[PDB]
Amino acid sequence: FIQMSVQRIVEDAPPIDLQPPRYLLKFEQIYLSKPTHWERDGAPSPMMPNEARLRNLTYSAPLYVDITKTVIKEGEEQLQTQHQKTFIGKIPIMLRSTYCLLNGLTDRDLCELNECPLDPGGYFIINGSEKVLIAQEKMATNTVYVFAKKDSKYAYTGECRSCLENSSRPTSTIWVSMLARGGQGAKKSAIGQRIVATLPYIKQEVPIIIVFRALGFVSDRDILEHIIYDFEDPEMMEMVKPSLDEAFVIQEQNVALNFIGSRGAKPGVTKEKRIKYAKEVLQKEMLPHVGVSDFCETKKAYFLGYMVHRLLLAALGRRELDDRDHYGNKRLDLAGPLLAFLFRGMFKNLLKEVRIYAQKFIDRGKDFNLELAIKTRIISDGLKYSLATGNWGDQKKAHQARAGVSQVLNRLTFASTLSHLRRLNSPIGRDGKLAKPRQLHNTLWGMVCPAETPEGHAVGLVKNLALMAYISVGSQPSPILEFLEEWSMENLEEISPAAIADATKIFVNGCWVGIHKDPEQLMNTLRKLRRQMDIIVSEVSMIRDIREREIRIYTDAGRICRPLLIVEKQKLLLKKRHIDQLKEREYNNYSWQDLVASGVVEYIDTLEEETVMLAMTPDDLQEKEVAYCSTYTHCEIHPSMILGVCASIIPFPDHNQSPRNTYQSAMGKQAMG
Amino acid sequence: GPSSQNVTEYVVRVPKNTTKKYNIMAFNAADKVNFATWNQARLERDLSNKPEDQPWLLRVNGKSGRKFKGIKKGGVTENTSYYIFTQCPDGAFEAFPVHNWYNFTPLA
Amino acid sequence: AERGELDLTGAKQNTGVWLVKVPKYLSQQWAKASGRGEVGKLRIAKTQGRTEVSFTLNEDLANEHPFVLQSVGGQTLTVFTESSSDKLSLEGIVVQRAECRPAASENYMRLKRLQIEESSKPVRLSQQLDKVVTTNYKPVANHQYNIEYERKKKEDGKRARADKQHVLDMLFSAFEKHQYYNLKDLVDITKQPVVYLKEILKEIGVQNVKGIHKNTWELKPE
Amino acid sequence: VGIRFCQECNNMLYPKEDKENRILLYACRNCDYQQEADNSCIYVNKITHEVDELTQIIADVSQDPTLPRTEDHPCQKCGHKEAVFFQSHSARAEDAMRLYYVCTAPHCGHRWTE
Ligand SMILES: [Zn+2]
Ligand SMILES: [Zn+2]
Repeated sequence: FIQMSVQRIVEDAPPIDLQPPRYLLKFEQIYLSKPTHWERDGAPSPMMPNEARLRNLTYSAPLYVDITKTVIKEGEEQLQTQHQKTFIGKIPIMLRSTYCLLNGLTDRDLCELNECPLDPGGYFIINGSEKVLIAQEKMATNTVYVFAKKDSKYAYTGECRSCLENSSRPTSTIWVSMLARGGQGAKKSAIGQRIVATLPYIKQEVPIIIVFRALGFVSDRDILEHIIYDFEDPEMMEMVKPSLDEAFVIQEQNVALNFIGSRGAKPGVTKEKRIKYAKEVLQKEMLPHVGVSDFCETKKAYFLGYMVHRLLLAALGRRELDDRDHYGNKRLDLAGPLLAFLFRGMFKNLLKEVRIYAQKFIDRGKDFNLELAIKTRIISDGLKYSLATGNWGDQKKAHQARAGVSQVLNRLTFASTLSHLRRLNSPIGRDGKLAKPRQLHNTLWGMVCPAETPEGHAVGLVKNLALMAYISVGSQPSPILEFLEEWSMENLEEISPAAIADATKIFVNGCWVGIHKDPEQLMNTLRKLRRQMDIIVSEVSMIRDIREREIRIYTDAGRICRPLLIVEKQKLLLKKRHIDQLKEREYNNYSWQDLVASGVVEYIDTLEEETVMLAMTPDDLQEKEVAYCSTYTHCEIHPSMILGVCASIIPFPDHNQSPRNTYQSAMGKQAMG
Repeated sequence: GPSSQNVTEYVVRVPKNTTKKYNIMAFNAADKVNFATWNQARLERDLSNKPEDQPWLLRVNGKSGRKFKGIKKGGVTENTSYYIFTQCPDGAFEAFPVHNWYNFTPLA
Repeated sequence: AERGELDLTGAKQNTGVWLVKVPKYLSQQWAKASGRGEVGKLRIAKTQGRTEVSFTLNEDLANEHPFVLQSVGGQTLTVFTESSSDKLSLEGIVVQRAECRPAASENYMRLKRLQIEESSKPVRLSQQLDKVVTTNYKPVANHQYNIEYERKKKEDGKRARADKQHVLDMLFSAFEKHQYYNLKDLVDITKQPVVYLKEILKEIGVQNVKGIHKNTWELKPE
Repeated sequence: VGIRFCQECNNMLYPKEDKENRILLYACRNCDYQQEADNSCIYVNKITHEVDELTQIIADVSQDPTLPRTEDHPCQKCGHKEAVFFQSHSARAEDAMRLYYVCTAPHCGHRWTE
C-alpha cells in the first residue's frame, strides 16, 4: 500500500486548471521520512516505539510531494515553477515493516531499545493503544454468478460487480434477469419469458435487445451471433425468440438511446441531453472493467453477450447454478486494500478544497500561493480517527460506516496475541438465523481452521486461518498478456463469430481477451513457466475446465493459497538431494525460496484446487496395486497443517469428541502465563 | 506452377516521408461489392459530429447511388505499426505506413 | 474539382496493395530508415508445396524475419491517401495481409530485455528520504501581498476629479453606441471615484436593472 | 423447426399465409422479401426431454486427472482397453445413474453408454 498504492493515487489524479490568465497544478513524486516527534520547542527527534506507548503518542511518519505550477496567460511566455517536497500530512506506520525504526535489527539492538525479540509486529500504535486491523471478507468481483430468487418476479438472475483496476470509489453492478413463467395473463402465456436488464443509474427495467442496439448492432443477425455461438441449436434459439418481439418497434440507434435516456437520475426535458445522458452511462458505468474508453465498444458487446449466453444455459439445465458460500468466490481485504480505499476519499477531499481557496483568492486577481492552500489536518486526522475508533468512514459520517474493524490487540498470553493477528470476519449480521453462512463448508479444507470458533451469537462468523495458508498480494497482468498474444491467441476483434464453437475462450482477470484452438498445449506451457519463475510469479492461479471449454487466469489480491508437493508420473519430485542440503541452511544459503524456484513445491489456490487430484501421504497412496487412482497430481506435506494456532497445542486431538476441541481453542486464549 | 516453383528476391525501402497520408478502407466480404460499378465516388467526413477523427462518409455513384459510413478503429499502432507494401517497376518493394483504420458499412 | 470529391481511379484501375503488420521496435528501427528511407530487401520463395516470404534489414538499418500470411477475407480492404497538397487518392485494393514474426532466434528472456529497454522510465516509486526536509521558511512580506501592494500604489491616484463637463463628452460618446453600459464599463473609462461618478451618472442619466441586476446606466430619453 | 433470416436486411423471417395457392410463405416485417416453406411445419415442443447426452459430451474429457478409469470395457472402434466413465451430471436426475464411457486413446474420442 505504501510503495505502489499511494504513488498511483496522487499520480492518477486530474489537474486543476483554473481561471484572463489560468493556472496549472499537478503532483509528481511522493517521499516519506522515518517516524519523528516534534518537541515542545520545535526540535524534531526520531520517536522509538516504546515512548509512543509510555507518553500516549502516535507512531506516524510525515509525507511530502512535489508540485509544479505553470501559469498560462499566453502572455508571450509560459511561466512554470515547482515547489518540491511540500508537506501534506502524516501516515501511521505498522511496526516491523520496511518503514519502521525496527526494520532489520539484531537481537542485541532490539533489547537495547527495550523491545522484545519475540514480538511479531503487524499492529499500529495510535494514542498509546495498540490497534490491529481485521481482514474482512468480500464477494469476488469481475465474474458472472447465476442465482435463482424463488420469492420475487425473476426466474433466474446474473450478476457482475466491476471495478476498473483499483481506480473507482464505487463498483458498478449490473443484473441480467429473466421473468417468471407462471405470469398469470392471457397475453404472454404464449410467447414466454422475456430477458430483462437492470442497468445502474436508471429507474426502469430495460429489454436487452434495446441496450444491444444502443451500441450499434441494430440488425438481428448480428445481435444473435454475440448471444448464440452456434446456429445448429434450435432449443436455445426458441428461447431468445420472444425477446425480440417486444423490442421490434424501436428499430434504430438514436431512438433507443432516447428510450433508456428517458428514465435516469434526471428525466431529460430536451432530446439532445437524453441522447447525451444515455451515452456515457452506457459508456462509463456499464462494465467498466472491460474498458472505459469511448472506443473499443465491440468488447462490451461480446461480454454482455456471454453474460446472456450463460443465463440461458442455466435455464435449459445444462450448467449448475453458482454457490454463494463456495470459498473460491471470496476475497480478503487486508491492511493494504483497506487503507488505500480510505486514502482516496481523503485525497480528493484535499483537492476539492484547493479550488475553493484558489477561486476566492483569484477573483480579486491578486496572485496565488499554494503553501497556504493545503489543509494538512485532512489526511493526518482522517486516518488517525477511523483507525482509533473503528467505524470505517468519516467523522461527520459516524452513521454510514462499517463498524467492527480495528480493535485492540489482546495481550493476555502469547498465544492469544498470535491468534489475533490471524483472524477473518464475514460481514453478515451478528444475529441472523440463516445457517448457510454459518455452517462449515467443504472448501475450507486447509485454509481455515475447522475447530476454532467462538460460541454465543457469533458462531461461525469470525474464523482463524490455518498454519500454512498464505494470502496473495497482487500483481499486474501486463507480462502475461504480452506472452499470450505471441503464443497464437486470436484477439476478439479480428475474428469471425463462426470460428467460436470449437474454441476455448480465454479469460484473464475477468476480462475476455481472445480465443484459442489448442488449449492442452497452452496449459502445460503456462505451467512449466510458473514452475521455474521466468515470466509469471508464483501466486497466479490458472484454471482450465474441460467441459465448459474455457480457461481462466487470476492475478489480483485477496486469493488464499497453500503449498503442495508436485507429483510426476507416480513419484514425488522431492529427491533425497534436496533434503541433505536443506538441513544445512545455517551455512549454505539454501532455503525455502531455492525450493520453489526449483519446481518441487507449488502454491495452489481454492479455485485451482477443483482441477487437482491430491494424495495424502506418499509412502502409502502412490504404490502401484489395485489402486484407487493412478493420476495423482499433487501430494500433501503433512495433514496436521489444517489446524489453526490455538488448536494445534492440543495433544492427540483426533481422539476427542468434536465440540470439545472448539471449547479449548476458545479457552487457551484466557490462560495466565 | 510458379506459385510452387517461383523464387525471387527484392529490395525493401521505408521512406521517411510521403506526399499523402495512408489509410485503410475496409469492406465486408459478405457484400462482395463490385468496384467496377463505382463510376464515381464522393468522400467526406461525417456531419453527425456537427476533423482528423471524423468518420468518413462515402457516396458512390451519386448522392444515393451508393453510400457507406466509415468508423475509426480504436487503435492502429498501439503495439505494431501496419505497413503498405507496393511493387515498383524496378522490382524493389516500397513500404507505406498505415495512418488509420476506418470501418466501412452499407447503408439503407 | 471539389474538397469532398473522392478519386476512384485506383479502384477503377483495380489497383492492388499489400498489407503488412510490423512490430513497433522494428517500426522504430524503420523510422531511422537508411538513406531516402529504404529499410532493406524482401525475399520471396515459392514452391509446389510451400511459399516463403521474408524481409532482411538494411545493413545500415541493422546498426531472417519470416512472414505469416493472414486472410483478408470477410472484409474488403483498400488503401486511400491524403497528399501534402491535401488531394485525395485511392491507390489500390489490398490483395495480401501478413505478419512479421520471430523464428528460432529468441526465447522469452531475450524478448523481455527489449521491453525493459523500451521502459527507461517506469511507473513512479515512493523513495525513502533521509531525516526531514525543511518545511517552514522565514519570509517577511508574503510575495502575493507585495504584488497587490505595488498595483495599489500604481493605482488609486488617476482619479479624474476635474473634467466636470468633458467626461459627459466621453460618457455620452459611449452612450450613443449602446443605449446602456454596466457601471463597471463606465468605470473602465472614468478613473474618478464611483460615488462621484454615480453623481455624474445620476446627474445626466438613470440606472435600469435592464432585468438581470448588473447596475446599468442610460441617457434620459429627454 | 429452424430459423430463417431475410436476404436483404438480415432479420427474422416470419411465417405468413396466402389465400391463393395454399402454401406457407416466409415474410419479413422490415422489407417484404418472400419465399416458400419446404417442410411446412412451424412449432414443435418436446416435453419428454429424453435427449441422450451422448450428443452433448465432449471427447477431450479423457484428459481429466480427476475421473475414474477402467480396464474392463474396451473401445469398439479402435480396440483400446482403457476407458473413463462418469454420470449424467446434468438435469433430468430422476432415474439418472447410468454410466457413459469415453475412450482414452489419443484421437479416438469414441463415446458409448451401456
Ligand atoms: Zn427483411
Ligand atoms: Zn477408442
